[PDB]
Amino acid sequence: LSTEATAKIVSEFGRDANDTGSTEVQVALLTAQINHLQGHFAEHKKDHHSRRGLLRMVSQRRKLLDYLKRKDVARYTQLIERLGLRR
Amino acid sequence: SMQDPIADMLTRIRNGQAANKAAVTMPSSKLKVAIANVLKEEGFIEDFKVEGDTKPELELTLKYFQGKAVVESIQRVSRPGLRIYKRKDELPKVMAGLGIAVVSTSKGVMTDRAARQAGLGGEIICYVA
RNA sequence: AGGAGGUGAGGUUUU
RNA sequence: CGCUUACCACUUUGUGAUUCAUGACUGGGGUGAAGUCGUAACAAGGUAACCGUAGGGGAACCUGCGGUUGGAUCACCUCCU
RNA sequence: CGUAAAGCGCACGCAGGCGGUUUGUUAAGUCAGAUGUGAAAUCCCCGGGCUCAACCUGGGAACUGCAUCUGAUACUGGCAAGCUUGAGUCUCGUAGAGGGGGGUAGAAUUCCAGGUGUAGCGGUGAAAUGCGUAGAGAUCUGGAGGAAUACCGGUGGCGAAGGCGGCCCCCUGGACGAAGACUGACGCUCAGGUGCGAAAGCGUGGGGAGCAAACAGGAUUAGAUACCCUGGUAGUCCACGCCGUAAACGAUGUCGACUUGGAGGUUGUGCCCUUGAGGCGUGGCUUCCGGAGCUAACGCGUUAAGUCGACCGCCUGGGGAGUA
RNA sequence: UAGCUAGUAGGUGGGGUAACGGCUCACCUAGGCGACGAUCCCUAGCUGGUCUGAGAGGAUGACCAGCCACACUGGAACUGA
RNA sequence: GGGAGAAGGCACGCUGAUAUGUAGGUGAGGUCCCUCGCGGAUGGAGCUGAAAUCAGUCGAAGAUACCAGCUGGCUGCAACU
Ligand SMILES: [Mg+2]
Ligand SMILES: [Mg+2]
Ligand SMILES: [Mg+2]
Ligand SMILES: [Mg+2]
Ligand SMILES: [Mg+2]
Ligand SMILES: [Mg+2]
Ligand SMILES: [Mg+2]
Ligand SMILES: [Mg+2]
Ligand SMILES: [Mg+2]
Ligand SMILES: [Mg+2]
Ligand SMILES: [Mg+2]
Ligand SMILES: [Mg+2]
Ligand SMILES: [Mg+2]
Ligand SMILES: [Mg+2]
Ligand SMILES: [Mg+2]
Ligand SMILES: [Mg+2]
Ligand SMILES: [Mg+2]
Ligand SMILES: [Mg+2]
Ligand SMILES: [Mg+2]
Ligand SMILES: [Mg+2]
Ligand SMILES: [Mg+2]
Ligand SMILES: [Mg+2]
Ligand SMILES: [Mg+2]
Ligand SMILES: [Mg+2]
Ligand SMILES: [Mg+2]
Ligand SMILES: [Mg+2]
Ligand SMILES: [Mg+2]
Ligand SMILES: [Mg+2]
Ligand SMILES: [Mg+2]
Ligand SMILES: [Mg+2]
Ligand SMILES: [Mg+2]
Ligand SMILES: [Mg+2]
Ligand SMILES: [Mg+2]
Ligand SMILES: [Mg+2]
Ligand SMILES: [Mg+2]
Ligand SMILES: [Mg+2]
Ligand SMILES: [Mg+2]
Ligand SMILES: [Mg+2]
Ligand SMILES: [Mg+2]
Ligand SMILES: [Mg+2]
Ligand SMILES: [Mg+2]
Ligand SMILES: [Mg+2]
Ligand SMILES: [Mg+2]
Ligand SMILES: [Mg+2]
Ligand SMILES: [Mg+2]
Ligand SMILES: [Mg+2]
Ligand SMILES: [Mg+2]
Ligand SMILES: [Mg+2]
Ligand SMILES: [Mg+2]
Ligand SMILES: [Mg+2]
Repeated sequence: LSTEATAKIVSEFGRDANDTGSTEVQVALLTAQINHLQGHFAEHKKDHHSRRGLLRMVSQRRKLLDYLKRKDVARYTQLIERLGLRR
Repeated sequence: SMQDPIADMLTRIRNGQAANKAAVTMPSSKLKVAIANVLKEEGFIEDFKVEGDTKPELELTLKYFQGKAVVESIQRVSRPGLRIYKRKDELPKVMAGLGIAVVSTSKGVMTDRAARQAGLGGEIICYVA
């Protein structure tokens, strides 16, 4: 992912624009990467070697979302509403 | 992943005894300190200490008598996959009295010989002989 | 002592 | 008391599932007497064996592709260093 | 559960199983006591009576249990507040046949059109079929098309496995290395489930240079539907799907902590006059030999088949059969 | 044996039993059980106990005692505490 | 996709009540504003009108007349229209 894009996401989701390790920041980065690779996997359908990384990112995002939902539901709902997710 | 720090400590002690190591270092714990207290009181180890304030390291000084080791057998009776709980009427006796069965009772950590006198049971952590 | 090139009935059973 | 209604039993019809017994004939397996054909495998078993797969063929089996070593040391000539 | 039978071909992951560290509280599991009950008969202990015994009988213990109450709080678990050592994220770079798509270059085989030129070519243990005076085979030029990229290339590298090699471009995954910053267990495994998955095989539409099952001929042989030779179809290749099988092997499931070593290889980094390829130390992966230890032995041996924890899968005599 | 159940799960209101209860009826909700094995098939009375086994365990429930079902087979109701 | 209208089985008339003709459909007069007319919200007058349940009733027979698939199983051939 682009360094400028990562910096923009960190500034948008974090507090001091330097934590860059919060659950919301990680989920946003994973979602952005998945959405960017959506167009890559819509053409190269025989790229399972890179699709495994996408699946790993999906699993990591799901685990982070479950942890956020278990810890603070208020932040989880706001994050999913902002990112357009459904669960 | 680490799911049994007490068993890790016991295996560290056993490996040190096997390799003739004078000192053993490990992460510290409130239960590890209590177990080392019982071991020091029973004489299976020389001394134990803790160094640090946020990441405490526990150090144990092993004992070697006549060139060989002292702790010949050391097990973990109770494990996370199978918890062992026994009453006072059926407490074990390791080596017919020549060993110790470390027991966590309602008052603290003590051997079976000291728990039977107090008349309370609990969890059987480990066997040492 | 190191590296490189090949190299043997073409087949012929059972007890 | 009688009649009728409601419930239901014996019983009857139709189409199904499951199980048992048997069935012309047929596929495969097992046990038998030193029966017929060949010798595939055990040594390098005389085409190095083996699994997967497809074809072929009286039979063991053969071949094509990939894979495995759970195969033998192979032995003395020439050239360079 | 490496070689006797036993590790899914490999990964993701729900339920489930387990879970780092500190404090406070609850007191469910657990621990102590008490009450009720746990029929009697039967077992056992101490006795008693049938001339002893069998037999009967008195009392007791026991019936490991269950329910309630009174409490204890070391451990697990429920709750709250926390911590960075696990895990994870970001800044800076490194190597890599990592994956997909699109192009390009050369060597070589084959074929075609020609030029020089004649009696053989090829092949085998030896021959033959076969190709050749219709000019083959040899040598030169031009062209056509397919597939794979000689050396470098190395028990070297990457990927979860299967597996990946000319060069260039686009997209993309992963790993590692020194410094820093941040969340504070977010962690491991996984029945079912999902995805990937050597080669061979199937369907659709192409392409087809070489090799080659099937097939034909010539040889060997008592016979040869094989081993050898001459040709050669499907296939091998491409695009989209299907099958999901291998000696899919390290015959060794995944993750974590510890335990003497020696030779290297590869890939980074920190210093010292780098004072020329030097010396020291720190990481990752990987090859070999061996110590304690383990093992029936072979052998494993800091990358364990050693010392331990969590989880999943599998085996219980050989055939029948991984078959009906 | 991977899907079962429509009086089926519940609710409201009558009826009914010595008594609570879909036990039954009228209506309204689409629920209820089930991978911790619902449903279906086969076998089998259960327990105190008995045999073996040092022990955890394995087999079994004849005679003694307690509980349940039945009296040719399939259903029914009266009297009666 | 089918087989399949598989096979096989139950109700069908009339009266009254539910409902002095229900659910539904059509839809006036009279009400508000209104670009103001072949207009819309409100409204139910009137008209039409199934199907369903309960109870009763008549006949041997209620899809009562005409109209209005016989069905299953095995098998050869052709794919089928
Ligand atoms: Mg013979
Ligand atoms: Mg053979
Ligand atoms: Mg042979
Ligand atoms: Mg052979
Ligand atoms: Mg032969
Ligand atoms: Mg062999
Ligand atoms: Mg075929
Ligand atoms: Mg052949
Ligand atoms: Mg392989
Ligand atoms: Mg074997
Ligand atoms: Mg084996
Ligand atoms: Mg494996
Ligand atoms: Mg804990
Ligand atoms: Mg409690
Ligand atoms: Mg108690
Ligand atoms: Mg006497
Ligand atoms: Mg008793
Ligand atoms: Mg706690
Ligand atoms: Mg838990
Ligand atoms: Mg590449
Ligand atoms: Mg990259
Ligand atoms: Mg599975
Ligand atoms: Mg293929
Ligand atoms: Mg094909
Ligand atoms: Mg050939
Ligand atoms: Mg032939
Ligand atoms: Mg297999
Ligand atoms: Mg291998
Ligand atoms: Mg295997
Ligand atoms: Mg996993
Ligand atoms: Mg390990
Ligand atoms: Mg590697
Ligand atoms: Mg070794
Ligand atoms: Mg072993
Ligand atoms: Mg058997
Ligand atoms: Mg089969
Ligand atoms: Mg009802
Ligand atoms: Mg009432
Ligand atoms: Mg009621
Ligand atoms: Mg019976
Ligand atoms: Mg025994
Ligand atoms: Mg029983
Ligand atoms: Mg009788
Ligand atoms: Mg009767
Ligand atoms: Mg009465
Ligand atoms: Mg007709
Ligand atoms: Mg026929
Ligand atoms: Mg005929
Ligand atoms: Mg016709
Ligand atoms: Mg035909």
